[PDB]
Parts: sequence; C-alpha cells; structure tokens
Amino acid sequence: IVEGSDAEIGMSPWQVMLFRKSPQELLCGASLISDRWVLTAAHCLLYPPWDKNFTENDLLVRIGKHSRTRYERNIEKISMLEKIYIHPRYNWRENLDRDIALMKLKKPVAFSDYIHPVCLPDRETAASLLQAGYKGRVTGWGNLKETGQPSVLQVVNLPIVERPVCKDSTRIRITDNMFCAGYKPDEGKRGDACEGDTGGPFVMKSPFNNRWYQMGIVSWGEGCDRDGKYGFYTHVFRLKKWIQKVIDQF
Amino acid sequence: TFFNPRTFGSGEADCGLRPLFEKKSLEDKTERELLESYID
Ligand SMILES: *C[C@@](*)(O)[C@H](CCCNC(N)=[NH2+])NC(=O)[C@@H]1CCCN1C(=O)[C@H](N)Cc1ccccc1
Ligand SMILES: *[C@@H]1O[C@H](CO)[C@@H](O)[C@H](O)[C@H]1NC(C)=O
Ligand code: NA
Repeated sequence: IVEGSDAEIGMSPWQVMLFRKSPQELLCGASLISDRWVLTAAHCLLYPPWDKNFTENDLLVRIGKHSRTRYERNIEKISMLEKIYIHPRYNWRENLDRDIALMKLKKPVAFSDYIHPVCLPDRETAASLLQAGYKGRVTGWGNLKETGQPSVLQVVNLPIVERPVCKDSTRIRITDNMFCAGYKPDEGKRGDACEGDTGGPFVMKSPFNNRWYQMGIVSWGEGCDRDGKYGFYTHVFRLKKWIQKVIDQF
Repeated sequence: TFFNPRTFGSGEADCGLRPLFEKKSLEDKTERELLESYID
C-alpha cells in the first residue's frame, strides 16, 4: 500500500496472509469470507511467467495478523488448505480477466477480536455502493513504494473511478469483470495498492446496515500511485455466481 | 443468508461487523471518509 497508513488493531479482521512453506515467504493478501473459505486473486496462485503454480500443500493461511514479520502468538491463527479453486476463465496471458480464486481451509478457524469474516455483496448493495466517486478501502502488507515493505498491515481509502477514465488510463484491455480506483491528478490526494497487495480486499461500508462488504480484489496496475494511473480490482459481485457454484458444489 | 452454511460454514449472519469497532460502537480512524463520499 502506497501513501496509506498503519491499520488500527482489528480494523481489518478479514485480512488473510498467504504464506509459502518453503522457502518461507509472504506471497500475497486474501480475505476471510466464512470460517472455512478464503478469497484471493488467481495470479497469487497461478502465474506461470513468475513460476507460480502452487498446490494446496505449498501454502498456508495466516489470519488475525498485524505485524508483517512477527509470529503473533494467541492472536494469529494458521490453517492449511484442503483445496484451491481458480476461475476456469482466468486469463493470465492477456489482462488478468477474472483474477479470482477460492481456498477451502482444512479446518475452520475460530473467530476472535482479531478474526472475523467480511460480507459479500448482494445485487442491491453492489448497485448502490459501486459508483464512481464513492470510496472504499484497501489493505495489505505489500510494497510501500515502487521497487520497501511495512512493519504492519497498511490501509488506504480510495474513490471508484468511472469506466471511461479507467479505460483511457491504460493500453491494457479492461473488462466488465474489473473496476479501477484511485485519485485523479486534479484531486491532490494520493494512495494505491502495489505489488504484494494482490488478493487483498477492496471493502466498502454500507450506510444502510453498517456492515463491511468486499467489492473487489487487488489485481493489477502499472507502477504504484502514479499520476493519471489507477489500481485495478476484480469485480467481486460480477463473479458471485462462480463463487456460489464452487461453495455449493464443494 | 445467501450461501448454505452446510458448505459455507458459519459466519455469514454476522459478517462485516468488527469486534473491536462496530460491535463496541467505536468508529475507526478513517471510515468517516467512506461515509462522507456517499454524500458527495
Ligand atoms: C500480483 C499482485 O501482487 C499485483 C498487484 C499490483 C497492484 N498494483 C497497483 N498499482 N494497484 N499484481 C501484478 O503485479 C499483476 C500480475 C501480472 C503482472 N501485474 C501487473 O499489475 C502489471 N504491472 C500490469 C499487467 C500485466 C499483465 C496483465 C495485466 C496487468
Ligand atoms: C499448473 O498445475 C496443474 C496441476 O495442478 C498442471 O496440470 C498445469 O499444467 C499447470 N498450469 C499451467 C497453466 O501451466
Ligand atoms: Na494514480
């Protein structure tokens, strides 16, 4: 997260850290959506140009964390994965269309002050909240700038940007399964996600029921926090039928 | 409730309410920014 700030303790209790077993390394962010399901980006797990094709056994999930590097005894919980599901039309060769994956935990995690699931939007909430100019929030342990890495979870709030502006900001082909967010050059304020933040949630708080909803997943961008450039996010509601299928069937 | 908790597990009913914030009637340091963006 570039130009963000330290999260408060328990500010983002649905935040997950994907961690590689060997060599031990932070891989990306993810979000908790129930006691046993985790949502992340596909490219975290499958991106052959970067030698990423992880199986269930290469990874663990660390939940309830604040510190990037410390093991936080009696606060964080670590789970193994039972199964990984990537969207079957995930397009890593071109534009990361449908950059989405689900992970089933081997055993459910206990909720706590530090661990708690985010909501996924219904249609009315998606229509209502996913509008240009409305702000959501992005969290992660990724880079603080273009390359470094933070001591603790970072947070930033960013406005949703209109599709024409998103389209004209890049030569990469955008689809209806993505949205972009970030300040325009004329707005003065700054902030963006960055490398290492992929998979982390873009959340918005509903003024109708006071609940946090995950509208997006950190997917891609060109550089970090550049003027005239925006972060792209997987459009969660657009893929909710796939999410439902996977969960209902498995 | 959208998902079946037999396969989804528990937590949907109470989703999106943070123990240290909403549940304690405490506001976090920047969430007013989000709320104010809706007035605009
Ligand atoms: C994998 C994630 O850590 C990372 C998120 C970057 C978010 N950046 C900003 N400014 N919000 N994603 C990436 O690094 C993805 C994965 C593949 C390459 N990539 C990019 O964002 C490139 N910089 C641009 C791109 C290349 C191919 C297809 C789509 C986008
Ligand atoms: C990655 O792993 C699968 C098995 O899990 C393998 O069959 C496949 O060829 C690999 N995927 C790609 C896109 O190379
Ligand atoms: Na920008």
